[PDB]
Amino acid sequence: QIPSDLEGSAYIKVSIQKQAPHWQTKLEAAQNVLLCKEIFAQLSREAVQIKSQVPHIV
Amino acid sequence: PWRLLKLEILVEDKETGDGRALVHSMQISFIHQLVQSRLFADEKPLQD
Repeated sequence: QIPSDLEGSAYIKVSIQKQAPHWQTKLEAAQNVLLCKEIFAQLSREAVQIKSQVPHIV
Repeated sequence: PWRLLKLEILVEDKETGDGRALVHSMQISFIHQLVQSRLFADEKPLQD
């Protein structure tokens, strides 16, 4: 029984543009979702709170 | 009078509600009974 909020699949997607074994799969996917949420929480907090050159929008 | 065959709540956010529905079917069935009762009050029903 995986927690809800950890089901499905998630991944970070980074882009540059010129513009304006059954349970093993489930537990690996949920752990990957947890780590992607950890990454994006770190990134979004550093974007909002840390003062940097040419600021970002979250 | 009217029967309330299916009531559904369309308001959804998949983050505050932790990847699940915003309102459990228990509470939806409760509101089903409440609006069915106020339909049985037999006023102008659809405004209520």
